[PDB]
Amino acid sequence: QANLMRLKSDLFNRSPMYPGPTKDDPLTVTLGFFLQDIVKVDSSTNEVDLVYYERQRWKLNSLMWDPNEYGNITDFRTSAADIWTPDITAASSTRPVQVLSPQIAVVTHDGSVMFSPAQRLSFMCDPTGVDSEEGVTCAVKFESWVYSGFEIDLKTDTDQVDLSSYYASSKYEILSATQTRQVQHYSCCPEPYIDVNLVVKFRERR
Amino acid sequence: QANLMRLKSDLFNRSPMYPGPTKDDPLTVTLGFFLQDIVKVDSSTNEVDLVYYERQRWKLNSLMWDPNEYGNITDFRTSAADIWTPDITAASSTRPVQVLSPQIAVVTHDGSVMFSPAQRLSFMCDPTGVDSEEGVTCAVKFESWVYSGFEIDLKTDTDQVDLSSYYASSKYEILSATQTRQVQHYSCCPEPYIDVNLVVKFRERRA
Amino acid sequence: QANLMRLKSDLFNRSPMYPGPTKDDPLTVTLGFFLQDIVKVDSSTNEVDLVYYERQRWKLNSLMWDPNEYGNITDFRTSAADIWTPDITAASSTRPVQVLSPQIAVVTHDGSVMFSPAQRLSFMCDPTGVDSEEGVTCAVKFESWVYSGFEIDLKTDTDQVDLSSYYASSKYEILSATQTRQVQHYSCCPEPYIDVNLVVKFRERRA
Amino acid sequence: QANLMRLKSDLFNRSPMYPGPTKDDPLTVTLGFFLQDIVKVDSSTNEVDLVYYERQRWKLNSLMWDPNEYGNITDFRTSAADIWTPDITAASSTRPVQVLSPQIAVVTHDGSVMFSPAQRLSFMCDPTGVDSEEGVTCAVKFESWVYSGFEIDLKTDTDQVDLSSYYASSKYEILSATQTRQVQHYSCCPEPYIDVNLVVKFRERR
Amino acid sequence: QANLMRLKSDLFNRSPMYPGPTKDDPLTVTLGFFLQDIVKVDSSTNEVDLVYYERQRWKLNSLMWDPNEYGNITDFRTSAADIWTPDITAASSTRPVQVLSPQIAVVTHDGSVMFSPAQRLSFMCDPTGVDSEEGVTCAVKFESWVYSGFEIDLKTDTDQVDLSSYYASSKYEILSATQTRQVQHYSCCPEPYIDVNLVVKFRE
Ligand SMILES: O=C1C[C@@H]2OCC=C3CN4CC[C@]56c7ccccc7N1[C@H]5[C@H]2[C@H]3C[C@H]46
Ligand SMILES: O=C1C[C@@H]2OCC=C3CN4CC[C@]56c7ccccc7N1[C@H]5[C@H]2[C@H]3C[C@H]46
Ligand SMILES: O=C1C[C@@H]2OCC=C3CN4CC[C@]56c7ccccc7N1[C@H]5[C@H]2[C@H]3C[C@H]46
Ligand SMILES: O=C1C[C@@H]2OCC=C3CN4CC[C@]56c7ccccc7N1[C@H]5[C@H]2[C@H]3C[C@H]46
Ligand SMILES: O=C1C[C@@H]2OCC=C3CN4CC[C@]56c7ccccc7N1[C@H]5[C@H]2[C@H]3C[C@H]46
Repeated sequence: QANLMRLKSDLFNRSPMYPGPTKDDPLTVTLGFFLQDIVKVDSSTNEVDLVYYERQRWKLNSLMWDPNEYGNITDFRTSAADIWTPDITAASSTRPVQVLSPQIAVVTHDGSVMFSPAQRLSFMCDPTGVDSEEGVTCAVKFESWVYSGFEIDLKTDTDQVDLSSYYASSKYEILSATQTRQVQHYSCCPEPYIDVNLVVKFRERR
Repeated sequence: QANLMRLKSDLFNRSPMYPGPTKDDPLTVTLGFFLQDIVKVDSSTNEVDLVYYERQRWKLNSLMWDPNEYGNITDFRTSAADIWTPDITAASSTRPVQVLSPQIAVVTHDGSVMFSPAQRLSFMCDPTGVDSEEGVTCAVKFESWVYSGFEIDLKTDTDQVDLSSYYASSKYEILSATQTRQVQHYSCCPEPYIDVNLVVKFRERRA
Repeated sequence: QANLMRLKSDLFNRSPMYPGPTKDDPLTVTLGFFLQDIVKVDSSTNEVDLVYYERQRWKLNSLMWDPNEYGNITDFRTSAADIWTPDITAASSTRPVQVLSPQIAVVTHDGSVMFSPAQRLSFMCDPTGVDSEEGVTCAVKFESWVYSGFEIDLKTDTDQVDLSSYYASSKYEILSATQTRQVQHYSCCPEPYIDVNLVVKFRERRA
Repeated sequence: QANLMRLKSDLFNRSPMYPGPTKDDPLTVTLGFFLQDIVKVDSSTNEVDLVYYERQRWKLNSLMWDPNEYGNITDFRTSAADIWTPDITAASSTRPVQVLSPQIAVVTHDGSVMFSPAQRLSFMCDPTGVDSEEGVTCAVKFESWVYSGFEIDLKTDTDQVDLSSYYASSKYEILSATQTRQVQHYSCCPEPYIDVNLVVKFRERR
Repeated sequence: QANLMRLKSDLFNRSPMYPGPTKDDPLTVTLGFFLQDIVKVDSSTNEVDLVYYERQRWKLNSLMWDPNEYGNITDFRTSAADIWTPDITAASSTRPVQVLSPQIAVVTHDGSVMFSPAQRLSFMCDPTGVDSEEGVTCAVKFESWVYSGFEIDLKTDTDQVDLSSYYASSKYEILSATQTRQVQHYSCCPEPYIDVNLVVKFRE
């Protein structure tokens, strides 16, 4: 109790808040998707609704501490409002993302943070061919909304999207699921933009 | 009035807030479901909507007091924001859980807390066979979202889900309702995770 | 301005907030429903949507003052967040209650408070027979969620639900509307629980 | 910049907030509706959805200033949170009113305020006869929720509801639109209550 | 870290907040739409749902700084609550606009700001003829809600609405997309009101 209370007090009340990465001190942030259900497909609109955990990991020095000065406490939990989180956003969404879990993060003595919100996303997807045997493929970039490759680097830990939480009797069956880092420049803008393309080939169960 | 005001002042204003369990001082939390209606079933999506109370009980020493120093007050009510509550969450939900009751808890002189939110949940469930006589069975884990078996232990008081509040003329009729503790490890993460699996066999009303 | 500003400052800034009733100083709270429309009926789910004002009245000594010390001010208005309100809740709801009015209360020099939120409620109700001439009857308890009969007593002023605000051309026509105090004990719990049962017999409009 | 900053500082930061009208210093508030679309009608429920601007004007002495002491500034804009606004409410609504515009007001040196929120309202209305040529008529009171005639007086500037913003190809066509002050007493309560009845006769487009 | 923290502290904590344009110091604000999907059409109501980024650019002197006094920092990111943003609003919407991106802006040493919210809008539109080959045309003004032409001037950078982000397999296909500045006066009232008319011809 009294240890962790002090630890938190030292980190949050007695700096000003971490104002997010610059070109000078860029930051690396690490995504991992965990598919759960393809809930719905709507062929009137080309909107598909998808449910998943999204594990985000990054590391900050303003969040380091020595376990020894604080009761051999290696890691704690905290409301994600108490800290800076990255602005990772689905570029092709059609409705604001619905949050399905608590907004709580896990900070570790080395300054690393893990934050794994559950979400229901509706995004742009032409689902015709979903009843066919070959299936249909759908994609959605996840990018920082305001930060370039110069300030935030995205990475996957792995190209495989973890289907271990995926619902056995979902109306739809996952053939392929890949999460792939990507760079682009755009004609608008000098800098490189990084994103993680989430790609899912799927079809109706039988 | 002036007694209870002091009691609350001593507990909340004059520590820092209880920052939740660690491996060192783990915490046991106790669930009991109280089914109420299976409101809807949707076979396009395999989404089922379910309504229930969820009684959570835990106990903290930072919440003990002596009735005698505080006007023989054995227990009080408080907004659930004034206190730490556990982060118990349906793992298979498809839409954010809707709260149907006040967010208010009951603290007792011995430091035990009871908090019993009403909720409407939509979760993943293939309902085909719900018109059959044998029915269809559906499940949903309830787990802490950030805390392992090392920090929070879940338990049921009983394997029977209390159907006493269940709606007589619900469109669906409950055949079986079980709430069962469970342990797993997952490949992501070193520690064990506890959960309470809620399992409900049900089917359309008839005679 | 400057009188009422002082009055409010004395009441809210210079006590603690009223920490709600105990067995020792129980509190009586008084409901009156004012039906407005039966908006919708859904026979797939047995959900009925109902719209109404709910007048709550209670009285507190921490809210007394002398009109003479404060500019002959007999009563003021305030956001319902500035004060304790009771946690009166529909026990059989299926979706979170939608608020239709401002959350504002009226406090009076004698310490009595009046608070009359408009609301749209969906609750459990089998509406089959609503097209028949005899109609169909529907009920829903309104209870405090965390407080027993020992801490909060509910009462109606009257068994008649006020239909004066009820919509002339509602899709449904009200045959009976009653608000009836009630006591129960349950096997779960030692104490008595009070509630106000709202009961409404109704059917489709004709010519 | 620097003038208006001072003006605002003097008005908002260095009084207490205006705690709203009493019998002693009542207040007059002035409504004007501007119909825009009758979006939908639902004959299962007798719910109609209507979209409009609602111009509210009132005047306060706590908001007067001399243009000369403040850079000849006659009027400014401000978030409607920075000031008291009246609690004008549709008495027969069936779902909470959806706000379609910014919450911003206009204050003038004489202490008058103008605030014109756009809104989508669902209210109680039997629409049968809406396909007929004669149409169907619908009403909704707009009242202060907690303030009587003794504390707040409502008035229209005009009995005509301004149809100039109304949508040409709305599914429904407006035959009559009137906004009419009204007094009632109600059996619960001693005082008079003022309201502005909005009445709209309308029918399906040819 | 500690540089940018100081920069922000000097700008926001140690002035009053920029209280927005007056006739005296008017402000020019620059819109550019980036269409993305026409998601839905509803011919019962004459409501169409449209998804897009909306790039807003303006410039303030209260936001200038010298890169040299602040660690050669040329530009930073900030929550759009920390700063004044313009109140640009769709005049014909039928439901409150849904926000699809973070509410975050980009401020630059010269005092210019860029803020590019993603949005899903439902607005008034008769879509009959959308299955025809000629298509159907729909429009919606975007205006400041409380500010006249005297206080805020809108401009497009270009009459072409950028369709580069538009979804290949959208249910609807864009024939024309134009963003056009506009003035209107009203007989009641002395001032001009500026708006940017967004106009989109499209079909199945
Ligand atoms: O339309 C664009 C093009 C480009 O798309 C790739 C992703 C990017 C990340 N964010 C999301 C919004 C965006 C932006 C800002 C200002 C105008 C248009 C605009 N976008 C994207 C842009 C980059 C940068 C930025
Ligand atoms: O990969 C998973 C699945 C697994 O689900 C069982 C319960 C758990 C408790 N929380 C919920 C989120 C979760 C987690 C953390 C980081 C990445 C993925 C992820 N999840 C669950 C996981 C455990 C651990 C943790
Ligand atoms: O299952 C019930 C029904 C019973 O209803 C009478 C009123 C009561 C007051 N509160 C509201 C929630 C409730 C409660 C707590 C824990 C498990 C079940 C449960 N409820 C109600 C109950 C009592 C006690 C308590
Ligand atoms: O009894 C009622 C109905 C009536 O509705 C029309 C307008 C009014 C303005 N406010 C809204 C709440 C109300 C009120 C206060 C206390 C008990 C009942 C009650 N209501 C409305 C009433 C008036 C007065 C007051
Ligand atoms: O009815 C109108 C139309 C007119 O539209 C051009 C742009 C304007 C900007 N804002 C948006 C709301 C509006 C307004 C306020 C109060 C009553 C009517 C009204 N509107 C618009 C008006 C102007 C001014 C103002």
